[PDB]
This record gives sequence, C-alpha cells and structure tokens, in this order.
Amino acid sequence: QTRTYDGDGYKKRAACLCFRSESEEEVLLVSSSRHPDRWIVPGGGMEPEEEPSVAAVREVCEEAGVKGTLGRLVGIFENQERKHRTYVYVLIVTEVLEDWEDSVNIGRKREWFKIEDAIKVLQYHKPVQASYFET
Ligand SMILES: O=P(O)(O)O[C@H]1[C@@H](OP(=O)(O)O)[C@H](OP(=O)(O)O)[C@@H](OP(=O)(O)OP(=O)(O)O)[C@H](OP(=O)(O)O)[C@H]1OP(=O)(O)O
Ligand SMILES: [Cl-]
Ligand SMILES: [Cl-]
Ligand SMILES: [F-]
Ligand SMILES: [Mg+2]
Ligand SMILES: [Mg+2]
Ligand SMILES: [Mg+2]
Repeated sequence: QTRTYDGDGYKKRAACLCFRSESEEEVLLVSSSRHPDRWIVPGGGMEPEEEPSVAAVREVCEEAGVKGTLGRLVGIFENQERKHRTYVYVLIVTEVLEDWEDSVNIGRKREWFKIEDAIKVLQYHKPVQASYFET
C-alpha cells in the first residue's frame, strides 16, 4: 500500500523464481493483471523498511498462492523503460494454497513451466523477466 524508491527514483520491487523442486527445472508463472492471456514472474513493490527477501515471499503469497523455502538472491534487475529495480530470489515451493488473495480478488491464474518455456512466454512483453533465468 506504499510504493518505495531507490535514490535514483526507480520503484523498489522483489520477486521469486518459484521452482517446483531443488532441481530448478519447472517454475511457477502467474497471469498479468492487465492482460490475463500473458504470463509474468510474480513480484511487487517493497513496503517502507521491508527487507527485499520478506517483500519477495509476501508478493509470491499474494499473487501466486505459494509458500516455500527461500533460497539465494539471483540478482538485481532494472527495467529502464518502467523505471523499476527488482531483487529476484529463488524460492523452492513446498505449499500450494487453493484460494489465495489474487485468485479471489482478480481471478489471477498460475501455471508450472519448464524453464525453457518460461523464457519463451516472457520474452515478448517481459524480456527483463526472461533474463532472470539467464544464469
Ligand atoms: O500498468 P500495467 O498493467 O503495466 O501494470 C504493471 C505495473 O506498472 P509499471 O510497469 O508502470 O511498474 C504495476 O505497478 P503499480 O501500478 O502497482 O505500481 C505492477 O505492479 P507491481 O510492480 O508488481 O507491484 P504490486 O502491485 O505487485 O506491489 C503490475 O503488476 P501486478 O502486481 O502484476 O498487478 C504490472 O502489471 P502486469 O505486469 O501486467 O501484471
Ligand atoms: Cl523443479
Ligand atoms: Cl520487468
Ligand atoms: F502488490
Ligand atoms: Mg502484488
Ligand atoms: Mg505485482
Ligand atoms: Mg504489492
């Protein structure tokens, strides 16, 4: 409910690569709120004084309805066009919840993708999110 910003005015965000297992072969994407036929990596704005790892796990619970074991920070990713900067973490999913905030509120969808297929569906509208998987 309060947006936060880095010193250069980029919006602060956090997200997780929500993998099905420690193999990191399949990842959970969620539907775009604006365009539900498109896929995105779940994530969102850091609240004031919120640790990035805490914001990442919170936004994944809100948007994707999953919980799990937080892993490494992958990196910090800027979107120059939209002026935001996202901390991206690995999350190993251990709990899949049936009727989560965004399912109830906006009918948000979620789906498992093989990594190669996640990169494919993100490339057109979300190429920075496709890059999250590069390394
Ligand atoms: O105007 P669009 O439809 O492009 O909306 C974008 C975005 O605009 P941008 O590119 O100007 O930053 C929203 O920002 P805000 O308007 O809340 O600041 C962003 O929220 P966010 O950063 O994730 O923040 P949280 O709400 O999750 O904390 C939202 O994601 P959803 O959460 O998924 O609804 C995106 O939608 P899409 O990616 O299609 O699903
Ligand atoms: Cl996996
Ligand atoms: Cl992006
Ligand atoms: F949000
Ligand atoms: Mg959100
Ligand atoms: Mg969001
Ligand atoms: Mg939010």
